[PDB]
Amino acid sequence: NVLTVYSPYQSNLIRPILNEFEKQEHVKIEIKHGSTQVLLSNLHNEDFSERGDVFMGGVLSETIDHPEDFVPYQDTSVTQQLEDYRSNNKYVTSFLLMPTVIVVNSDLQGDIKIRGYQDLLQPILKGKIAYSNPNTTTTGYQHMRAIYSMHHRVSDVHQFQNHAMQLSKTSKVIEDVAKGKYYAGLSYEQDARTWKNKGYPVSIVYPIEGTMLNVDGIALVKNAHPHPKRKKLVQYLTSRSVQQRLVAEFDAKSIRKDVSEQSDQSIENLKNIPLIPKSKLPDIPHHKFLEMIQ
Ligand SMILES: O=P(O)(O)OC[C@H]1O[C@H](O)[C@H](O)[C@@H](O)[C@@H]1O
Repeated sequence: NVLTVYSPYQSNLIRPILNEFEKQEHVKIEIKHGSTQVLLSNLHNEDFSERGDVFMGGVLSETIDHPEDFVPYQDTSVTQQLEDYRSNNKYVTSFLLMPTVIVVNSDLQGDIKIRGYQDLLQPILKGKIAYSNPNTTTTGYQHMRAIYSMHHRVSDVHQFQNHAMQLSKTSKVIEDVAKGKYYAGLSYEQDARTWKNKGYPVSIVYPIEGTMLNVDGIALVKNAHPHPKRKKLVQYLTSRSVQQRLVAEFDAKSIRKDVSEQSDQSIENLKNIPLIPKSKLPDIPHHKFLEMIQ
């Protein structure tokens, strides 16, 4: 009866729409939360008969190390998706566009200028910047790729890491920045928005050197007795009306062509974000990049 979803998303983003799916389709949805790679690693070791049914969130098209744990499937509505961000991974349907961001505490900042990654290296900020474990999280990994992409120099990654404090959990970064434990941190757009809209002194910075754009994905998990409504769930999550609801309520960035663009207040439209072009981000497997920067 229960349909289990694995997701690194925070509850506030996905619990409501999953409740509306419960209300429309009369299925109970339980969420298993965790860091992207921790979820994938525990799923891999999870017994085949106990597994959940859907994985949503994270850059799945690029960081699924065990494709045998998933079913080859893409929703038909990929036809309606933005041309540049369709999954090239037969196990993954693109779901949302998630800019990675720098978050700055605007009560501690004072006159310190923070426009991007280079500014984080100012001596006054040493040891007062936070990021999440690149080995276990989408957000930390994507930021390390963004720093490497500037000049394709591992030394740039190491220089940042020697300047900053690594935390286990991506959401601890925004929490501790918002609460004044750190001057700034490496986060992602929706997590930063959540805390700014709760009134915390948080500024959202799209790094001028190049902002990584995560293409979040959805995948069907290989298990013994798949819940027969899981393909309806993927359809629901990638549908126009549901994507439009996520844009309207959260300033999400829809994967679909036929859905509004909304970037209220300090959130930026993609056209005003300096995105790292794909040409600066070549093919290098997840595990090889982590080995490169170790
Ligand atoms: O804890 P994480 O592995 O960093 O995942 C938390 C979030 O961060 C990433 O940047 C992805 O864009 C999101 O889809 C994901 O839900």
